[PDB]
Amino acid sequence: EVLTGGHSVSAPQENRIYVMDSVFMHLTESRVHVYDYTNGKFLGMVPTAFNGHVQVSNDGKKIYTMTTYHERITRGKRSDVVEVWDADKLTFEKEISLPPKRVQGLNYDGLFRQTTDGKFIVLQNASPATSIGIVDVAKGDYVEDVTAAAGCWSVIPQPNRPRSFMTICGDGGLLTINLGEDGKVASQSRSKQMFSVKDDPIFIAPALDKDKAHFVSYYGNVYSADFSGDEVKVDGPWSLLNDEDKAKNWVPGGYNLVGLHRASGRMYVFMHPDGKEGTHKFPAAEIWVMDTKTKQRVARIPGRDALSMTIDQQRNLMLTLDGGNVNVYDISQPEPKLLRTIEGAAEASLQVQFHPVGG
Amino acid sequence: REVLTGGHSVSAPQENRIYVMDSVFMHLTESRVHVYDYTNGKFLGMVPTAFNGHVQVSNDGKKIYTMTTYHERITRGKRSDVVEVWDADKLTFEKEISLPPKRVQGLNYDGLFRQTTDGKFIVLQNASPATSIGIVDVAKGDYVEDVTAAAGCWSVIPQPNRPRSFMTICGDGGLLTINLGEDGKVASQSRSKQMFSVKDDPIFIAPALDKDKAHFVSYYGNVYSADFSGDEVKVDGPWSLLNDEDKAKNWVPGGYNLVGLHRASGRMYVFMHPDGKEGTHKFPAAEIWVMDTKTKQRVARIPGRDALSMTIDQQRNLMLTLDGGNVNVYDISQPEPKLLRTIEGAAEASLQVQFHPVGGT
Amino acid sequence: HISLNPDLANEDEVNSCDYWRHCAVDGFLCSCCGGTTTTCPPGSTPSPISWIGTCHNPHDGKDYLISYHDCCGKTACGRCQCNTQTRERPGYEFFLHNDVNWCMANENSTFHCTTSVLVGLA
Amino acid sequence: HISLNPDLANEDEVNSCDYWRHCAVDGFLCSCCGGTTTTCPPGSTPSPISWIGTCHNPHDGKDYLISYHDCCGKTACGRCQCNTQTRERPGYEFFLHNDVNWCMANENSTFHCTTSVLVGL
Ligand SMILES: *[C@H](O)Cc1ccccc1
Ligand SMILES: *[C@H](O)Cc1ccccc1
Repeated sequence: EVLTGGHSVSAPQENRIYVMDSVFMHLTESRVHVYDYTNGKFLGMVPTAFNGHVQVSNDGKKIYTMTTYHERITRGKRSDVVEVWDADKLTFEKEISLPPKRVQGLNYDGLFRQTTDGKFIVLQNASPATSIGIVDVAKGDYVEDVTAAAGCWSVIPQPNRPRSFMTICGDGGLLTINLGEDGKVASQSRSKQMFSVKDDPIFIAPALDKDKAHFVSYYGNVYSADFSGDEVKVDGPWSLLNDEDKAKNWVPGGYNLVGLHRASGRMYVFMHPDGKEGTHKFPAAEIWVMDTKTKQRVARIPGRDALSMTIDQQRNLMLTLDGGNVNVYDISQPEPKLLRTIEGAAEASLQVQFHPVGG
Repeated sequence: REVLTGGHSVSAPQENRIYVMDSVFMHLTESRVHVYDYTNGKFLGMVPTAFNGHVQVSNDGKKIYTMTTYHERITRGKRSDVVEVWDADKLTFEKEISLPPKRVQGLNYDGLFRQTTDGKFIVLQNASPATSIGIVDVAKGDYVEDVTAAAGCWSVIPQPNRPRSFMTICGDGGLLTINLGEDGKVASQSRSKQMFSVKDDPIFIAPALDKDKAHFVSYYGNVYSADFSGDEVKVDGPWSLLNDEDKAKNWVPGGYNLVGLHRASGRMYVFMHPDGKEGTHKFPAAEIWVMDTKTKQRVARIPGRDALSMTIDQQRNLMLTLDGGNVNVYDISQPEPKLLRTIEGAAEASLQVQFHPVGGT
Repeated sequence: HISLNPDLANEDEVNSCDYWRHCAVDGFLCSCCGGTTTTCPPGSTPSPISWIGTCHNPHDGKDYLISYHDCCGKTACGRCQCNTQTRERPGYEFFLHNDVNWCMANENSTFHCTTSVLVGLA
Repeated sequence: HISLNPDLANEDEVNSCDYWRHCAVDGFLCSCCGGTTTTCPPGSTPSPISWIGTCHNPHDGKDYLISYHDCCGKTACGRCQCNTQTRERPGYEFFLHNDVNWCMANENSTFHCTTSVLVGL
């Protein structure tokens, strides 16, 4: 026998999920673990140094990471980068230099995103002044710094436009940025106030439809941003809660805590009872399933202490993640059905993502 | 009302301090040294040591020496093997000394990263995989050169009765002695007669080190010695650790830094386990045996607490043992050791603990 | 009041995530990491910036402004991890947010530990 | 036949530290890490050097030389850690010794996982 390298991941792209392991206890050795959701098999990994973030290219061909190096880890010159990796060979291809202010923080989806057309990576900076950085993937260059987004946070791509995204601002409204084909800002707009920052703060995680996004609040309200037109129209609140729910102080909690099943309009939200100040990141006691058209709950199931989720539209799946274990659910019908749990998928993960299949 | 400040020194005095080298094998690129107070189990600080760090304290107790490997992008880019000099009281980085890119990467046996008795040279093991010993002039901050004469040998046993001499164990079953000049280059060398059969009675590399002799235990529970009181090393053994009852239950040594010598008494400490056979030489200790090296008799046996590595302090008459995660502190001023406390959760994956030096001139 | 002076308190009390001033900590308490509530462990560097929390002191009945400064430039301490969230808000209220590394602007941004510095009455 | 071809055997058997050819592994089994017994996980690089074990095959009753080549250049796999020591010897018999990183000579020496390559009888 002879040991060989150069091999590709053994399972098809459509089976693959990406568990971003912060390894917070040893945060300089964060990594992405690649699993097959159909059988729980470990398929490989991508090292991501200090507090890595990850996404898969919309065309499914590449993995993008964002990380920070120093010449001697704990001393020496800093290099913030995006790396491009081949998705099948799990090999490094290209480093793209960033200014030394890429967001260091927990793995909310909205900190490291891409345009719908896949041509630009859109990432959050904090120095601690905030701005949004644009990377041209083809050119391998940082091409734009959106200072218009100062005082805003996170990136919500618009799936109905090729190079548009929104961010949540300190006024409780949204800033929309439309990039040109060069990755520079081509236009922008600001919505009216959607939510009261002080009185009903929203979680940043969107329940994202093709042409609208829903957001849940610390107190269990729902707000929406409709981007069917060039100007975003905002609305809300409606309550997730009926009177019985209110009596037991049910509120949302988690990190990447919501999801939307686009074909049905069902929104999935992690909820826990006995809500009060300081419980907004509590593990889920339940997952609630909301009909966003009727603005009413349709189902509730045990939450398995989950903190983060993600949805696959085309296979009608939901993953949930409790920090270490990934639960796989069929959401083809209104009540989710638990298919399996992948134990020990990470030591400290708050983000799981499917390999894109939609092109 | 309050202001957060840095620049502070370790809160407990040097004589209270121990160093637990945490390989963090599960995340080996973030190895580190954990500094503890052995008198009360308090965590005092830490020194980051990147990929598979090794550590020692300067003989004069002023500095911590680490040895590690960096790459420009960790898993890719140019390699830099280094020794780093850190201030012991401030736990701050002072100096990097460049090594050739072949410093030993491996588990934390003491003999892979040592220093001459006079403290002037760091003496470290290289493997490319060809083996050689590297010499670092600490004050100059220079790598002197490779001791290529040590090819086919392994590990560094300083001679405590000479200022800049050490030995290494060679594949012929003998010892090579290297004597350095004031510049750190080899001034002379000598090779002993065969001490042990590599095939039939392999020894553990960890020495039970006296001022002028070293004892070694074997996979089968024999003891060998190398006496360096004269100008050439005289070798001897085996004598057996085992009596008939011991042999009948197949007691053998096991562990990593698995032996120690209390120099004033001649007591040798060894981790042992029953039902020995091929493949059990790194098993956790079922017991610690205490041997009188003069009488060649066992004088005590106590529970092993699954320990794998130990260290002895001659100045306070102490033994630490370490099971990978927890440190046990023993008083060894009498033949039977007395357990004082256990420091739980000192490391995730450590095979080496060391005292901060007190005295020792 | 004694409740304002952690160095006079029992170490087990201050090293607990339930200690009143640690009400918005996401990190390892520096007092468990070889430092104290207001001093970085040896060889780690205070952050010049921080997230801020308002914490209730049940011992004197008053509310206090706390600045959560990190100590930086050493790898994760790993001891006394807390994740408390009283009055913590998302990144659109950036200086009330604790899911970001407040070592981010240090000479070396590696996160070591966090603490809770008393600013004054809220 | 079957005892010499792990790709055809039961994965739960091959991914166990008790599998006969893993008799001197100090590391994470590559077959648990997205690879197989003789192939590196994607994006990790074989080591050209190794420690060697002599392992007993309990099916055919013969002893075989196994070469423990590492896969390198990715951070620790963390799965199926083994620490078996049959016929392992200290560093003065260097190529029988498994307490050193057999990735030490690779372009990137970061240790990912260990493979158990069958050399022959
Ligand atoms: C303390 O600074 C919070 C934190 C969050 C994410 C990464 C590192 C530190
Ligand atoms: C496998 O190469 C053994 C090993 C030992 C010590 C560090 C890293 C790997």
